[PDB]
Amino acid sequence: LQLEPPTVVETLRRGSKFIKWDEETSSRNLVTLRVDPNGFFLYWTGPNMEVDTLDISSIRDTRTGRYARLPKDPKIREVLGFGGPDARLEEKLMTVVSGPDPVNTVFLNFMAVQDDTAKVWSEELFKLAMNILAQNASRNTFLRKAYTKLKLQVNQDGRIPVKNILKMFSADKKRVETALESCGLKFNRSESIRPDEFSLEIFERFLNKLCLRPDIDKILLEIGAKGKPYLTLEQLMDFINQKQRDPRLNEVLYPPLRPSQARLLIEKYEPNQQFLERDQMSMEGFSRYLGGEENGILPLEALDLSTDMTQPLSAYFINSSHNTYLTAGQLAGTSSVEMYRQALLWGCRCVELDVWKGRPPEEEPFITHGFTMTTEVPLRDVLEAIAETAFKTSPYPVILSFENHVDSAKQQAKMAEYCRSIFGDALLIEPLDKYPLAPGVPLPSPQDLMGRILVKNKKRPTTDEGTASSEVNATEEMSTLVNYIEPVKFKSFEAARKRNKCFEMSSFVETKAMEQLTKSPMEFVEYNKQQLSRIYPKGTRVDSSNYMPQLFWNVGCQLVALNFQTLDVAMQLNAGVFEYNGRSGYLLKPEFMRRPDKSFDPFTEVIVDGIVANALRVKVISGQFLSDRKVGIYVEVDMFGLPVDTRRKYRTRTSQGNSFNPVWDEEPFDFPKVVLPTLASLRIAAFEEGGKFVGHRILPVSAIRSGYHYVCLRNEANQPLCLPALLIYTEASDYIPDDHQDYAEALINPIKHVSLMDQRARQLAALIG
Amino acid sequence: ARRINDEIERQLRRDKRDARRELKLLLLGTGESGKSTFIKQMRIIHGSGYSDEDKRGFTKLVYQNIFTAMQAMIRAMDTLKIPYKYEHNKAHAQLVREVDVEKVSAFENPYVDAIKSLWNDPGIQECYDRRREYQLSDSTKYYLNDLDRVADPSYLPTQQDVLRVRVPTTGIIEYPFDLQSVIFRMVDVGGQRSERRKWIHCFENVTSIMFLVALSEYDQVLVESDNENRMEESKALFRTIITYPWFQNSSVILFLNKKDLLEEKIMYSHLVDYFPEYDGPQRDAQAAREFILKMFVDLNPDSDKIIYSHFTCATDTENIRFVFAAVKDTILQLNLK
Ligand SMILES: Nc1nc2c(ncn2[C@@H]2O[C@H](COP(=O)(O)OP(=O)(O)O)[C@@H](O)[C@H]2O)c(=O)[nH]1
Ligand code: ALF
Ligand SMILES: [Ca+2]
Ligand SMILES: [Mg+2]
Repeated sequence: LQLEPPTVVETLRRGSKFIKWDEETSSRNLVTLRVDPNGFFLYWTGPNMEVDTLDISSIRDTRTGRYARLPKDPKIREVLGFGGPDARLEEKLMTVVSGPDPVNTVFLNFMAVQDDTAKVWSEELFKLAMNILAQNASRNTFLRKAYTKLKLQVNQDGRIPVKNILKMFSADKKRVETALESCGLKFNRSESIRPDEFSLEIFERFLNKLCLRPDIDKILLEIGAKGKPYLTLEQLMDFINQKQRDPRLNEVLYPPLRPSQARLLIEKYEPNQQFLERDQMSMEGFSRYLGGEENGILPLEALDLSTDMTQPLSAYFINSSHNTYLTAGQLAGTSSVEMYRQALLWGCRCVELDVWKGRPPEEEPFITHGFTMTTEVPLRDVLEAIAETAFKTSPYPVILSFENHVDSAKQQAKMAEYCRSIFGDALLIEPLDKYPLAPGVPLPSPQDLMGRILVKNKKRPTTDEGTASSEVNATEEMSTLVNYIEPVKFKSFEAARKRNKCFEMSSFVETKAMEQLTKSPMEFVEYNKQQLSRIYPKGTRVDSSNYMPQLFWNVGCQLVALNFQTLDVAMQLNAGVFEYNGRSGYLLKPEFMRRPDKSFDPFTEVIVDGIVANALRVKVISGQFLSDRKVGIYVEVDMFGLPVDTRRKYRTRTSQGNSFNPVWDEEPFDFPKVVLPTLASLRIAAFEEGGKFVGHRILPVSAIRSGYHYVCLRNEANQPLCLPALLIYTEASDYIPDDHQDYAEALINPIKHVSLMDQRARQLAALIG
Repeated sequence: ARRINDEIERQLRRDKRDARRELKLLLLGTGESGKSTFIKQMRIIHGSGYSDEDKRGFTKLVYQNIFTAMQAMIRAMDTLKIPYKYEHNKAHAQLVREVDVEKVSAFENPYVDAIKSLWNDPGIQECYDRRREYQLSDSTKYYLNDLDRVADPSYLPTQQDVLRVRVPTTGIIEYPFDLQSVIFRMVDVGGQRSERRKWIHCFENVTSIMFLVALSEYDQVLVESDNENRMEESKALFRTIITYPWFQNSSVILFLNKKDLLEEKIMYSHLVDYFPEYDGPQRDAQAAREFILKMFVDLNPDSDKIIYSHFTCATDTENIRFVFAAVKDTILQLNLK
């Protein structure tokens, strides 16, 4: 049991009874909550008799019980029965948080009818929203989602209205009317089709007639299909073993496609028994295989938590946040307890806490940005929220980065209690017996600290370094919890490295860290091998803007912190790279960046010894369903890795005009020399004319397959977008230098090289001897 | 005057450590020539030996070797149309086929009894003799003999058992070893055709080339291409690497490995069959070895490159100490002077 298809159990199918309630509109409506069989949508009958559907892939978290949201209007409380008899009313509360990004999130609150119906729902609906296969699924599946939506959103008379479709694919109107009439489904009378004569197959033939695909036909003509109609079983098998394979992988570990296997593909994909009976696959069945479950762009092994988790903590990149309490601009904006929950739900493992003194009347430490017109959320509420959602997305260690300004043993002792009171066993009060806190003793692995929390405080005003400069002196209470992550002031690499303590670590502001990158880079890597290093953004960035974290990953920095508030290019990448290794937020560094004996220069302009460098070619072919409106689209293709690898210049032309089914015939975007592929990452992104964002995707250079594939696009917070998707061709291969082509050839088949050259020296002999 | 003179010796200890140089050795070869099994032995002798924690790391793979070795066995019963003798093995045979190879951690009643049963079938044993026709790992015979020890609930494989496991190497990994007076950086690489394209990335600053051939390859065919002889690839893949400009002032060491299996396979399969121009006796342990040795040493374009060659057995720990002691000297005396 690694990754399982998101099965929706019995209760969720037919659905139990609930009470939806709203505060600002004072609503209290009954609703029969239902999730469809394939696990696409959560729908119910609305108050208007409208079918209001909710996208499951946009669920961020589902809260149950005491952790669920409670009403804050007096009259709403009483009408639910909170001023009533039973202490049972919490056991039926369920709050479903939804949204595209963590800043903008609407809350849907519910109340159950039966005892414990609410409990089982929360946790089962949660596993749907955060399933891996569900999110990374095929192109086939993503269309069915589109079909499921149209079938669900029915009008008063229980029918699928005409305009529903015209506004979904609003990239055309005139065509769509001819396409539905071609299907024979009468929309002419009352502009609404019945759900009976709108089966999955009818929706299929609809798009085949509406969406004309010339690109797929050129690709048919290539693979020996000059006799156009069909493809033989051999043509298909050979096509997969020459194009669709990844030539980097071994032949014995990953074997080619056998003929008996290729048969099962035809059976699953070809609808005509006219062609399935003959061991052939039509154009219609090929269009499906391209978007099928086997022919994805990425392999499953990439998305799965299948990276080693036993290496030292320092040998991993870690997903990290800066000033996580803030939800807007760094200055006058507001703070929120909720952002800490959302942060840890992302996959983040390091979160910052700028705690402060209390007030004279009471005595509660609170969190906020050092006097700067920010709202002041309390400490207890934050710690409790962390204690909830810390180990929901990922069961791997979390780092509470305490930026202490509490200047009294009175209230500083109080936060020592709050930690032990709230977290309890999860808090790592003392060291492990295997790894003590000695010089030379390496950091424990992520697996050695599964489900544990580590405090980051001292033990025993600056223009651009912020409130992190003048941090207060830690006291004897708080210092007890600190152990494996000890922040100390940095002197120099030799000093802190020859000291030979591993648990010790120093934080770096963006600008000071930047100079160390330029002035002494190899020295940085060899510090990061042993010890830890945090990197937070400078104080100049007053609008919560982000620096490029790839900069510092190149030299082996673990905690490259960012502003989760904004989702710019930088955060778009941080989001999409930690998706891998099963959303764990722990990505294992490339061999040489964490090996003591090896040492390489991050700036090398030539291949490194030992490191198997790769060569990548990306040709953009076409796209489908890229807009709710006729408008031009253009595609960008960028690579982020070492500076030597990093290019972000390539861009397609603006499309003819069609945002429905545009096709680009363009020169492939070449990345001929990728020195360190294990670190580097490809990035396809689609835009409208005048820079309007549509959908991007981050792909690792290491795992990306070669051949014709669809690339299911995502929003800025790497959530799966339904309709939009590109068709691209790829060629990831092992790098052979230009000078050593023929040399590399001999090795691959020396039976021919020996022979064909020996033969020469033999038949040349009678001329000399 | 003890603690002061203590840290004078500790200084002079770390003196020799950092002051000695390291030499980069490449372990090259065709598929399954026994290259990784060699490194394991170097780890046994001059590296970190195998702890009981480490020995149970492979206990999962030892099970998967039995299934992969048995799954491929049962397919050959259909390939070659070999009939089963006992018919109650047909129920067990269907059961083993349909087991996934990848997800196998346990080893229990449902299958242990079944696999035992299949190994005693005459049709299956007749199949083992004809294993030169399909692809089947050499360690198969070792493991299926002692299925009883493996079936045990508290089974922990010995060091011998961990040499025999079949885990195919991919890419380029660099295992260093300290031999007191000098460090040996030993690069292990993949053997199959896909993996040879990669090799290029580790040829710079090479001191020596420990090439590895398997003697018992002479009748078998490549897994990567079922239309060619394995020994003929080794022969040609050697020829290639000797020509290369890279390795001009590099020593060449030819390990003729799997010598034990040559004495077994010679007493029924003949060398005269697959390499015609062999004038020596048939069923020959000795001269059949010697004809192979000279076959490689005569493919030498450099008339001055003296190719230092040893026959070896990669699963024997005590054969490698002898062979590597001499190879250690041959190397050191060619670089230091
Ligand atoms: N009988 C015998 N088997 C060996 C010897 N050396 C290696 N093997 C086996 O042959 C297989 C191939 O070894 P391996 O190092 O994986 O081959 P590589 O992939 O070419 O490095 C392994 O399963 C070993 O157990 C040997 O000297 N004698
Ligand atoms: F044939 Al190998 F590692 F060289 F499996
Ligand atoms: Ca701060
Ligand atoms: Mg190997």
